[PDB]
Amino acid sequence: PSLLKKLLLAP
Amino acid sequence: PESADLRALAKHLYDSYIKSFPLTKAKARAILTGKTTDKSPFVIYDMNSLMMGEDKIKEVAIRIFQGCQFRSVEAVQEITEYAKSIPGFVNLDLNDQVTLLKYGVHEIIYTMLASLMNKDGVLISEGQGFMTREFLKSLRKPFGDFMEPKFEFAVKFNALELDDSDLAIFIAVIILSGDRPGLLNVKPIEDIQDNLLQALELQLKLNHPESSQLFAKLLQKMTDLRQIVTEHVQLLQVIKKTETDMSLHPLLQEIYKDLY
Ligand SMILES: CCc1ccc2ccccc2c1CNC(=O)c1c(OC)cc(O)c2c1OC1=CC(O)=C(C(C)=O)C(=O)[C@]12C
Repeated sequence: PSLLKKLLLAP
Repeated sequence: PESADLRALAKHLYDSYIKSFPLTKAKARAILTGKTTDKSPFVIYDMNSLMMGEDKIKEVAIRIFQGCQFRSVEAVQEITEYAKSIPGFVNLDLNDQVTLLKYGVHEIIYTMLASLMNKDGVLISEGQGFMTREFLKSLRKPFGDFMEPKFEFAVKFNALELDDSDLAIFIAVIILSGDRPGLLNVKPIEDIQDNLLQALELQLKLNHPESSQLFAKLLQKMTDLRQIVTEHVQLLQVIKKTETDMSLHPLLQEIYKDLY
């Protein structure tokens, strides 16, 4: 998991 | 009709842009020119004024650099939110979404930073502060040479006189670049960009009827921004290598890691 992915998945 | 849909897309992007980015170019120029009523920005032009305005907005050079990093991190999050509003973006392979942001965020940061700049300085802290270009350029190396490039670009880019409606589409086109290194599914991205490009062309023809050359110039600016970011990343790897005890934010480290 990456920080960019986490930001992208946050609804 | 097709054109009507392109205008609806342009409006959607503008509305999303306004929701994602607190300080728009319209709000920024209203402050720079001084045609507003709210409290004017505190001016920082030297070491002394910087000390005084800390509440309004390590050695100075490092302190200023860290300040830019904090704003960059906030900016990356705003750009990510905007990207998610571009039709079709969230349906792309998740890893491709990451790749588009990784390679596109700094190009967008340079672009949008220009909105808050003039030949003499840059607005900071949501426009509550104004730091002069001369002050930032006077910073000891390799920090002074890190600030100036953004102003050099801003001066040229601002000469194009784009407004927020133009910028919203321009930014979208940049994010949806099908030629970023490592993308897995190129066609879906190229198809979205082709439509965004049509929307941008119509936007410029209607909004800047007396400047036929604007679209072509903006396409060239997209190309220039890549070389511009390359130099940015390089000057940064130098700082992270020559400046000991330097702290690079995790989000920024992730974006810079393995970047072309
Ligand atoms: C997007 C970040 C970026 C990248 C390159 C730039 C090159 C030239 C000018 C501004 C640049 C900027 C924008 N830079 C800024 O917005 C910026 C700045 O610019 C000099 C100086 C500065 O002092 C600060 C800035 O933003 C800040 C947020 C913080 O959290 C700080 C705290 C509390 O410590 C800061 O220190 C602030 C107030």
